[PDB]
Amino acid sequence: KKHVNDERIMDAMFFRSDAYRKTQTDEHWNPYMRQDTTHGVAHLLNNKFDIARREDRLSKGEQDLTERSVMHFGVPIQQTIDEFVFRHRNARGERPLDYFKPFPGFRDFRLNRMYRDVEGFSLMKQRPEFLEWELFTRYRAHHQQRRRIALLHGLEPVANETAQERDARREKLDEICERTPFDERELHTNDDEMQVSGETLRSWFGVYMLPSPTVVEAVVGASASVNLHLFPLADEMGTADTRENVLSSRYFNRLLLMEGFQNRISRAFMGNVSGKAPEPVVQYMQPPEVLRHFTAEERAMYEQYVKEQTSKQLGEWATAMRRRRWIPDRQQYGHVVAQGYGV
Amino acid sequence: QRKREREARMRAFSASCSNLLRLLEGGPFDLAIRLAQHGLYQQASRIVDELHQQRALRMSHYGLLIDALSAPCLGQRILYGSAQCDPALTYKLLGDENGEERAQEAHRWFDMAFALLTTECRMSGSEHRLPQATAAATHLVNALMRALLTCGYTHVSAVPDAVYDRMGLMGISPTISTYELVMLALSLQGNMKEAESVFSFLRRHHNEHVTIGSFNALLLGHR
Amino acid sequence: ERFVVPLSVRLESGEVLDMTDEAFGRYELELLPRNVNHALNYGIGDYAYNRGNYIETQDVIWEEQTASGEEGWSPATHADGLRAGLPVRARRHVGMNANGSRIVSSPQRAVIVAYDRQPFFNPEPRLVRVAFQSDGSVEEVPLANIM
Amino acid sequence: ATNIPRSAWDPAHFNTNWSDSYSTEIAARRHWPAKKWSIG
Amino acid sequence: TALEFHKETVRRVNRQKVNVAASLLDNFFEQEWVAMLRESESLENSLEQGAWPDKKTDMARRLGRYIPFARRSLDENGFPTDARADDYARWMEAPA
Amino acid sequence: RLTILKRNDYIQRHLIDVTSNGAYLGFGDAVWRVFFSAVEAHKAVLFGK
Amino acid sequence: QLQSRERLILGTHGAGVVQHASVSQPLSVNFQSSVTVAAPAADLFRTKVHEGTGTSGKDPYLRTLPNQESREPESSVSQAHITVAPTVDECSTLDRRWESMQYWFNDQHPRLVIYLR
Amino acid sequence: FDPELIDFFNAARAGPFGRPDEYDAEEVANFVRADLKRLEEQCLNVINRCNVPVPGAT
Amino acid sequence: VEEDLLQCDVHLRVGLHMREALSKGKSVGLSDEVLRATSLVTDVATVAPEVARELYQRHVEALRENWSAHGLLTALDFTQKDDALPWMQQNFGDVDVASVLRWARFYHSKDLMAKDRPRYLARAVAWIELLSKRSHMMEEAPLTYMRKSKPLSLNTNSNLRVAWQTPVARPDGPPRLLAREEGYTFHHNEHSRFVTETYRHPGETLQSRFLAMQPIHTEVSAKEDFQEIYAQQQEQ
Amino acid sequence: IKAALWDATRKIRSAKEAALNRSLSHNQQLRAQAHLEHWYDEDANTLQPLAF
Repeated sequence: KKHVNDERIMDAMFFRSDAYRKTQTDEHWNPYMRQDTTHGVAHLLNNKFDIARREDRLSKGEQDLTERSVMHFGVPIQQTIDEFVFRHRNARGERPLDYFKPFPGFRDFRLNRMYRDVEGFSLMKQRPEFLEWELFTRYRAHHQQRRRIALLHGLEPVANETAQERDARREKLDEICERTPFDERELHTNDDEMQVSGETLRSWFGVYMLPSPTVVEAVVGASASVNLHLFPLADEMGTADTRENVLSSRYFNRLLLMEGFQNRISRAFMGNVSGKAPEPVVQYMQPPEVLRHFTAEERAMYEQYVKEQTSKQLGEWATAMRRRRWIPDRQQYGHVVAQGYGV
Repeated sequence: QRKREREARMRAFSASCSNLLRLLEGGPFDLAIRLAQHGLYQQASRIVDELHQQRALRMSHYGLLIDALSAPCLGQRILYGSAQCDPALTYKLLGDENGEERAQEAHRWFDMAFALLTTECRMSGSEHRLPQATAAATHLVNALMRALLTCGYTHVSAVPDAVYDRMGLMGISPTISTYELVMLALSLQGNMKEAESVFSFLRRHHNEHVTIGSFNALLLGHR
Repeated sequence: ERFVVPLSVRLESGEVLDMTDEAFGRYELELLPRNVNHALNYGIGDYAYNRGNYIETQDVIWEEQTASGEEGWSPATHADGLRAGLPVRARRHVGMNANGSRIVSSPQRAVIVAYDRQPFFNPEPRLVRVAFQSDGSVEEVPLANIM
Repeated sequence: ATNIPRSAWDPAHFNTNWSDSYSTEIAARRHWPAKKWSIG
Repeated sequence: TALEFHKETVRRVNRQKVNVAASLLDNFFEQEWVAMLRESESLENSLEQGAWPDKKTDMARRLGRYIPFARRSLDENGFPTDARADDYARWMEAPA
Repeated sequence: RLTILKRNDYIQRHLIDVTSNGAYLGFGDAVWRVFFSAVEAHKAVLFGK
Repeated sequence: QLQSRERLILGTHGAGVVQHASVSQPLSVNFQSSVTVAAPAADLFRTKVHEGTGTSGKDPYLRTLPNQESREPESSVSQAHITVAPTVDECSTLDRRWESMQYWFNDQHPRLVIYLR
Repeated sequence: FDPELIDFFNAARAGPFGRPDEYDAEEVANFVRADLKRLEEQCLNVINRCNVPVPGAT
Repeated sequence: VEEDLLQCDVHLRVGLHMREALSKGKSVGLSDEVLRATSLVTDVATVAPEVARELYQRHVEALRENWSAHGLLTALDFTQKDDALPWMQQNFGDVDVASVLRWARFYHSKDLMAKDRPRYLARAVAWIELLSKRSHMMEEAPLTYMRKSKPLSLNTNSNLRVAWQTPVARPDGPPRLLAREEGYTFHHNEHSRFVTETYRHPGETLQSRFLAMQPIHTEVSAKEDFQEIYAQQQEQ
Repeated sequence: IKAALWDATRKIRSAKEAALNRSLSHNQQLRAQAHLEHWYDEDANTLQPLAF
């Protein structure tokens, strides 16, 4: 019967596999018949050292060395993507809307993948609101003018650079960027993007989000948080500062403390979560669906295990907030009791 | 043909073993060297247990015994007979050969050698902390590592897990054999991500001191 | 010059030290995990910097990639958008005449002020009319000496 | 080294700019309407 | 697990019991072993050699890198998985 | 200490005060170029007879 | 620069375009009714190297990443013309290396000033 | 450095200074490093040409 | 060695000596007696103090060159001119010096052991030092020691790696165990850096609750130079 | 005392394991009858010489 188990079929799938079998490895004379690791891996671990490195390797998590005895050239990323496009008839929903115009430049065939230049923008959360995308794209331009001037005077990041050089170079580049004109011909309008003007940006967002060098100075120099200058502070000639200069890092470094901005970017929690521990990611924190099944005492084992883990990382954040450090001059760990002032 | 070659090789090994046992039951230092070299630790151990009593030894005597215990003749025997002349699997197929007891012997012997070397440092008139910078102790390191690589997988991975760490802890400035055995232990461990790292430090610092045995460690570990 | 905030520090036995902020920034912690600045990055990835600054996270990308070798002053070819004002690391023809067709030097930063993509306006080899970073000296150096 | 090279199976070697098989041969055979202009 | 391996979900649930007990064990081990390895301040004195037989270096450190049992891919009978790492991971996924 | 100090000042006024302005040096390019110009100028007497 | 590539292009089996976490359950549309409900993955089955059963994403109908070793594409970065930060163990030898005058007269980390000091 | 290379660098009866040249490990060091700089420049130019063609505009 | 033709030199000599005895008509004999009786080992057993003194002096001045208070080489009984060659085989038992010295005797068909005896001394010494792998060991140089390594917490770069600090580097320091148990393992790459990270100490500021903990990456050497360590200690 | 006694005991145990890991490795028929559990059913707690 079509797809119905039968006794001749049992006899047949056995006569087919083990036809005249003296042992499971009767046909293990052929090399590309022997090395096959489908139904296990034992037959290729022929001494105790083999299985010893096997288990040490599987403990340390490295890919089992007798596993690699068959070469499984995987499926190429290109084949999977190509098949997907073929099934879904060109991924028309996925191309960038510039794909669909005259001669999409080669950058316009690759899909709308989440390229990292949205790794940092705390402004837009998940759906950029009005002019939010346009300002994020203006700042893409700003960081690009950053890159231009950075390679310009040679402030490129260095493979083996240390922190002191890093922040020295940073405050070095901030000085020229925040003081050097921002280039406007670079302002390239993409697909379905609104091409907007600087004054409109400075009106909707305030000239604090689009600061001119003068307002950035007023932010970096003074100490107050009470002055988020959401409008133009006049120029040194008595006019409106119709000008913008490159986006550096020190200015946002100034803003990010004034709770007006830490909510403007909806990362407000920082006041409520500043000095406390994260939730312990306890391994095997089983759901109640099998806490139901941990027997009378395996449940006890489970709760003891998780309790010891939570206490571990909690005492760990205790030791994180302590910040005890090795004063060699006392050969000990000094725990600060108080601080001073500007000396 | 291969069978004849294996038989004629095991014949040489077994005849040597028998003639040696006959000498032993029926001079002593070459006897112990040959014993530990064919793989007769269990008899070369009591010889040295009484050679130690009368201070019949020095820094380098236990050292000699350590390297000779790694059983070169037995390595070549296993190699020809069981490994089918495979230099990697010769370590894996010697490791079954009492590699722990051969390893416990090599260890205790090395510690004895350290005792004797510090004893020499403090009897040589300059009483102070200087057994490490003695290249002799560094070569005890290299020799214990060579006598460990011949043993089980546990120790093959112990060479750069506890022998290297203890070396650094005591302050034994490493020799080329120590770096090549770092590499060869990592290579018979499978940790090429660490062996090529050792090689990077070398090529970027001491390529005049890289010999072909370290590239051998690589060609074995990638294999 | 120094603008320090002192720190009255407690020791393991009880004595208190008058140690500077700077000189304790150097002395070594007891237990330094990686989830310490989570508080700014709660629940989400716990980073080594301020996620609040897109600009600093962008230099995070810059330094991380440039360390990983995804970025670098690789040798250039014609395909890389050699337009006006692309930052470029050139190598100079060091000035001599009676020498055979040129004498060439180390990599020295530059930027392109004049280039033609035309296979006619810019033959083989494509002399990149560049202006260097030292003072802006304009000379034509081919693309073989550009990174 | 590997008789089948790295760049073909290596996802680390995958092109960030791999523009696929139907993509260009579709966006190429198009001809955008010849009548952008009311007159011409 | 050994007893009830054939049971599609009961085997997986008892393998969860295994992974929890062995996690507790290996945390126990990684602290009660570095405790016995911190008991070497008795021997870090100017008995600088104490020639052959030290307990940590290396009567205790000779035994090498430890294998935790939450990870030791043990099969049905109590011996490491003849099945591969992939197969065994799938076999021992969560009852969720 | 006077010996040490007036060696300090001599290497500070004759080498390090020269190399203080890398941009003046043109970052090696200018220094090589000026050598190539020196031999340009005295082609006659360096490789003569 | 694909985001979360170390989980997506590298470790997500199906390249992030293929969705594995689903069943063969029948839905009354003529498309999704053509797929019969498959009895679950066999409990103790020893499956092959390239084929899984399809219960999860990590155990998909066709495993995609190879068993080969995962090494980056060797960067095109010039390790030769690069200006790198002088380590203590790069200046412990600074009196001995043959370098060019951009190496000595670098703006970023000049090395002739290190040599003269 | 290698003795073969020194014995090849200095297998000359006379050279440029009016006297036979003794090339050490370092005078040959700068030579081989300059050569290898040249070879890497050419090699990476190749690879850069080898990634530049894409299906779009090869 | 594999063919045991090490002794085909002396065996050619005895086969000839016996083509003399048989040609005279005398019966012959094959034993160690005729072995030590050929001119070879007679003349090669007299050079034993000469070769051994040279070997000892070469390797002790090499260590003085490059630590030098001890050598690895065992006691060569100097004035005891007897125990030189057995001391030699105990010292470099990986090769048969009996055959090295009897090979390096002839120098382009010129018996050095009769004519240029210091040439033979520095010749057989080069030959034993090269053929015996153990000689290479005790003629090794002082390399430097790489501290093991562990990744950074506040990741400035990945190539920049928490270095392993041992007590011999820093005694005024932490009570540390071995680098394995403390987590560090072996890693270095063409750009690696060895670093200790801690951040600036936070007082009562607003950045100290809302920002990241700024580190000062205190970068340490790539090598634990125990030789310069004991040298500094001798320099006080 | 107990540490060195256990040392001698684990010596004996690993020797009884090694005298088995050699046998199974060099048995041509037990290796043709390919099984992993061969290397595992016998160990120094069950091979013939036992301490009780």
